[PDB]
Formats: sequence, C-alpha cells, structure tokens
Amino acid sequence: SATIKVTDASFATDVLSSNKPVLVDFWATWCGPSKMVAPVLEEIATERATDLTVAKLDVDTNPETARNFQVVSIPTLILFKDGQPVKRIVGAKGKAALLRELSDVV
Repeated sequence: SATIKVTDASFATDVLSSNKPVLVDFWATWCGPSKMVAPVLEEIATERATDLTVAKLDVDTNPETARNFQVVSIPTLILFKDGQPVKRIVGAKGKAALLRELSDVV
C-alpha cells in the first residue's frame, strides 16, 4: 500500500503533526462502501504521494479518534492541514469528485 495505517496511539504524530496535508479515511469492515473507497484512495495515495499523505483509521479498533472527530457515518474522510481538519467528506463520492475536493486545498 501507498496509504499509511494510523491508530489511536499514532494519530497525533502521524496526522496531526504532519508537515503536509493528510487525507484520513475512517472506515469499517461492516461498511460496504468502505470497499469502494479503498482502491480509489490507493490510487490517489500513489498519484499524489509528493503532495498528500493518505491514512486509514479502522474505527472497529480505534474508537477514540472516531469519537474525537465526531465520526458518525462511514465512510468519512477528513483532510487535515497543520493539525486542523479543513474538509469533511461523508460517503463514497468517487475518484473524480475526491480529486476536485483535493484540487484547491492541496
């Protein structure tokens, strides 16, 4: 994978302390659309590796970070810059719509 796996213990240093933007995928194994989002984000992570880090947070095993960002729908993608969420995307939007969302902010 070109995405990084992040956990409640690594969240702050892998995502909140990053020097570049990080797109975090809150996913779960019971969430069928999580299975559509996954290969899209592997492609974006590979294609945009110089500009953007893409991280995956499994809410099944990392409840603190999901609760901390008030995640209630899966998938939720949050783009972080400088320790702050800057955009929140809920549901599977498809690659082209994600690239548009990332186009101005990255």
